[PDB]
This record gives sequence, C-alpha cells and structure tokens, in this order.
Amino acid sequence: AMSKITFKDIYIDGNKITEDSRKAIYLLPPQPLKYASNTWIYKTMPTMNQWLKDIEVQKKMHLNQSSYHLSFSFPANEKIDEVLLEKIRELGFQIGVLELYVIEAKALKELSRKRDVDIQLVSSNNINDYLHVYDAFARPFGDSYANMVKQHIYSSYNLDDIERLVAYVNHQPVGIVDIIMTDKTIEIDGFGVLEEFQHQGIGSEIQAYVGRMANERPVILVADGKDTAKDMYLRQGYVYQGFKYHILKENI
Amino acid sequence: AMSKITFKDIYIDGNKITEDSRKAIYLLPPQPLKYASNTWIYKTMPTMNQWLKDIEVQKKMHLNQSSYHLSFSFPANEKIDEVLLEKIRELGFQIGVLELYVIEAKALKELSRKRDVDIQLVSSNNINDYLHVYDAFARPFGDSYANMVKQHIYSSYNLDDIERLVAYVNHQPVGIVDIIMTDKTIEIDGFGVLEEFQHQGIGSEIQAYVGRMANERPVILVADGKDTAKDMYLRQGYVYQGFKYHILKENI
Ligand code: NA
Ligand code: NA
Repeated sequence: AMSKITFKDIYIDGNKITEDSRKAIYLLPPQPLKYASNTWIYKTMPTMNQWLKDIEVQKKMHLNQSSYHLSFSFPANEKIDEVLLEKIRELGFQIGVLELYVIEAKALKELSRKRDVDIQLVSSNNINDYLHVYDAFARPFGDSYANMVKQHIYSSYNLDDIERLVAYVNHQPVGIVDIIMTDKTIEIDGFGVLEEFQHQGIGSEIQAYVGRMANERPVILVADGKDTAKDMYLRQGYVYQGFKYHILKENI
Repeated sequence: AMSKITFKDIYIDGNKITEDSRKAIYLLPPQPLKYASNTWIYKTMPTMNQWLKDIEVQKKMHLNQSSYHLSFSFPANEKIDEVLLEKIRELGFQIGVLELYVIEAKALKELSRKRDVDIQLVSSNNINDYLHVYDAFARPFGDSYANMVKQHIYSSYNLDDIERLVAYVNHQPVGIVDIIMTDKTIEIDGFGVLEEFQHQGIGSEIQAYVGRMANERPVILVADGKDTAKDMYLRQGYVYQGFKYHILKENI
C-alpha cells in the first residue's frame, strides 16, 4: 500500500489549468513569480519538436501574467532522450532530478526520544517564529525571491489547508515543517532545522510528531538535488521510490 | 554477504601510521594538503576531553609535515554526543556525513546498456584522457587545488593499486571511475561524467562494466555531502547502508 504510492500523491500549489494525457499545466496568476506554482508537469515524453512548441505556449502564458521563467517536469521514472537533452542544454535550462521518498508512520514514531523540544501548530501567535526559521534557509533564487515567498506564506497560512510546525528549544524557534494531509497519505515539505541545532535529535523529534499525526497513513516527501535534509531522510529510514527530471530557466 | 559490508571495507588513501582500540591514525606526508589522506578514524566515541587531547596530538603531527587542517571521523552509525558537539561548533569545525552504499554486481550488470561507449583501463597511453575528465571536475575548485591532485595522480597511477577507467564517446573522453579491488568487494570512487554528457546512459554503461568485473563481489562506495552522482546511484539501485559523521577544520 505504501508500495503503490506515486508522484501523483505529491501536492502542487498551483491551479490546474489543463490536464490531458500528455501534460498538466499549472499557473497561479496572482503569484506569477513562484516557480513551483507555474509549470508544466508532463505525463508522457514530448519529442524534441513537441517540446519546442510547448516552450512557445508556456512562454506566452507566462509573459501574459508577468511570469518570466520557464519550467517543466518530465514523466515519473523516465530518462530523457539525448536529442532533447541536447536541446535543453542549448536553450540554457538547468537540469535536475526530483526524488520521491516514502516511509511508514510507525517507523517515524519510533524515532522519538522524549528530548526537550516543544512542538507547536503554527497560528497567528507563533507565525513569526516559523518565518524566522524560514529566513535561515538556503536561498537559491536570491533574497527578494525568498522574501516574496515569505509574504505569500504570511498571508495564506490560515486560509490554506496546509498545516505547519515550529519546534522550540529553550523558547527559541529552531525547526519547521509543512504538512499536507489527505486520507491516504501525509506529505511533508519545507522541512528544516537551523544549522547550529542540527544532528542533535531535533529533526527526529519533528519527524516522530508528524508520524504520530499520520496514524497508519504513510508519510511522503519529494526532495531535489539542492536539499541538504536528504542525508537525514536516509538515516531516518525513508525509502527511495522513483525520480523525475525537471528543468528551469529563471529568465525567458 | 552484502548484508555484512561495513565502512571497514572502504579504502583509505593514506599511510596508517598507527592503530589501537580507540582509533587509527593516517598520514600521507607527500600530500600534506590532501585532507582525506591525513586524518584520524575513530573506533569509539572519544569523551569531549579525550577529544581535546586528541586535537593536540594531531595538531602536532600535522604541523610537523605542513598540514594545517584538523580532521576526524567518528564510528559508524553513531550520533555525536551533546557536550562533544557543542565544543566542535565552538572550535569552528565543519560537520559532515559520509554515506555507505552497496549493491550486488548482478544489479549493476542488469543496467540499460549503451554499447557505443568505449571503456578502457588507464595506462601510459590514455592517462591524459582520464585527466581531461578528472580536471574538468577539479578545476572549479581552483587551479591550485586541481594542479595538486593532478600531480598526485601523475605520481602513482601505475605504481599504486587503484585501477582506473576512462569512457569514450566518439573517441572523446567523457567519463571516469576508480576501482579498488579485493577478494570480498569492488569499491568505486571518483566516478564522474562530463556535464554535456550526463543523464544519457553513460554512467549506467560504466556502472555495468564495473559489475561485470566485480562478478559476484558486492560493489560499494562512500559518498560525502558534496557528491554529484548521489542521485544517479539511487536511480541505479544502490542500497543505503549507514553513515559516519566527520569533522574538518581548515587553517588551524
Ligand atoms: Na492553514
Ligand atoms: Na595502479
């Protein structure tokens, strides 16, 4: 049953505009600068020529809402043909891989050691502590991008259905994670612990907490190449369950 | 049999200058700027004070041969203790994790093939080709770093007991790997494929080769926290098998 889990179970924070047998197109017109909410998810491999045509479509959509990047995911567990890779490189895209990790709840429950780490659901009361930790995270697209993602969370955190955690050690906020719950699964996203507080059991407390929420729901996540928590995931017991290629050009 | 692989099977590229119940010490005085070759491998957690003492011993040796790094690995699959870890941060050390992966040779042999790739053993006749690829990896880290690993390879590629492979596409050198062989296992290391040539079956073809030559020996490797190919090893079937914390301090 945790066997059957796939990339389809992973949450996407866009509006789905179109979905057909080859691709799903996502946009978030009020937030055209969020790269993860504005993208094409392929279901079947485009030929090189198809891909060129799809560039043109996406280029128009995005410029129409003042989005300035381009991005695509390719099918689960499919390698891209040479000829298309070659084009991808020539058009100045970054190539990366998303990896799907899966684990059974009980395995995360087991991680608990009754450390003194106080873990709270975020509300208007502690939301700033959450963002405070967030502020420490790698910023691969620079400051102003991180800041506009901050503003988005800070104004959509009740409103949205996503739940969030902040861990404290001695009343200082130190760890965060987002959780997306469904009947079938629970997905974590945006997990991080401040550098100075790593490798000392704080992440595994957060994980076991999520584990206790899950019940017997599997818990799942997706990580890319610039994800430093991955090492932690493996040591923690997560099982690798497939990949997606994905490309990004930050400027049309 | 693949069950019983440990970090013990992993080759250390240094002279074991001494060993006892709590540690082994490794020096390589012709290369005093090669961090991995000049280090202590712990077999048991030092206490914090024990460690303070050990810095002193290592500092001495290293300074005597013109090393100015401090370097320590901790025992397989153990978390560092609380006291100890505060001191490590306090003394300005970098903290890392090293990961052991293992696979049966059969699995490697099974990988999708790309028969139009030519893989040769390195010798006098094609060493410059290994280095064409090896240099493209190293030189992003500075000419001076890359000049020194370069001379290090040139001083022992025949005389040491590492074997090396170079991979050609269209008579051009495109990927490489080093192979440390023993009766029980083949270890790979320094695996790399030029970026123009990545994700299109070459790594897999190389991996398959290593499988054929491993025959029935488990194929193993350790990957640090800055390892390009980590995602590829997962795609190819490699099983995570354990971790080791290690610490580095430069410019002591
Ligand atoms: Na919410
Ligand atoms: Na040799």
